Amino acid sequence: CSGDTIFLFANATANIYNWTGPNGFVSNLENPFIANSAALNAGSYTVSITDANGCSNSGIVQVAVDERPVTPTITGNGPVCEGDNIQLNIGSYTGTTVQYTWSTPTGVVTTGVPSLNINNTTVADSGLYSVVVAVDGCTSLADSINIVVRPNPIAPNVPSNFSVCE
Amino acid sequence: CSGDTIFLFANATANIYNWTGPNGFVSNLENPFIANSAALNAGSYTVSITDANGCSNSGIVQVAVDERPVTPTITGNGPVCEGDNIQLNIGSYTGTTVQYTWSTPTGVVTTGVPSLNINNTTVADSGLYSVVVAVDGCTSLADSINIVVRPNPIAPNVPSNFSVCE
Repeated sequence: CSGDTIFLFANATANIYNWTGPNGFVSNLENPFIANSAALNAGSYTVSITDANGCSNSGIVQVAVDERPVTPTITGNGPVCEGDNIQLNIGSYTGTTVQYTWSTPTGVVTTGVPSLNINNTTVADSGLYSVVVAVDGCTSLADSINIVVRPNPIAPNVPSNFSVCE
Repeated sequence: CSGDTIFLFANATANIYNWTGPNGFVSNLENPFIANSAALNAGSYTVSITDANGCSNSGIVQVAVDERPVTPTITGNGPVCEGDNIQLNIGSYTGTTVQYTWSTPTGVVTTGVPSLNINNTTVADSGLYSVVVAVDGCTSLADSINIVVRPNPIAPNVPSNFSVCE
């Protein structure tokens, strides 16, 4: 996935190695690597091997660079009451397959929708929530939000039943 | 990291040096350099050496240029009271690994989240806050914000217990 280091392997011995790739990549190493990988290095890499007797052969490796989704920002609905509902929102992600994985104070849930909805909120839902988004195999760094849900106040004291005279 | 000077090294003697690189980079120096480095100079650089007897050899160095995150702007929540909470926000950064390092009047804290939250604020929290963001090894220049937190007022004088006649 993009940003990490591409490790290429010849999977063969040689006295001399010659690699050629998409952006003028050149190497004479066995199993060389490319730092800070980005999409412009995706493509066909050629391995050319020369042996001890001066004879040679070759082969091709197709190297993909997967796109890394950007960390989402969780948008909440502010502090809530026990008698309330919690909604968290994420900006949409696209791809062949998108999974939103959420960690909540009560467990882990998943969805195909960039949102989370807790109805009939309770104080047990107080705590940190976080979301990590996986798009076609690349996992974003998760975001975290603090959701505060407090209990409903107790009915106030009112003077007990009484009577007055006209 | 981008914007600084690339220093290349041949790590070998020669009578004649010949360097070739990604954007038509050409040099005849031992250990040449590229000023104001930017991503379009990342790539494979070739070193070609000719010795005293007229014979030659070569080698390849893979040069990365890391992306420099932009200095964040710290957004605060305005002046606060002792009986209050401080929240600072940063725009999100992405990468393989992102660390937000914060300096506060009471010490240094870190997080993986572009935010800072001080609950139960006290006057000891008055002062400058600053944040530096490190993304995959490149460190941004830090921003600084002045957060002002003042003590709660003292209960006012009210006349002492007294009595009046109907």
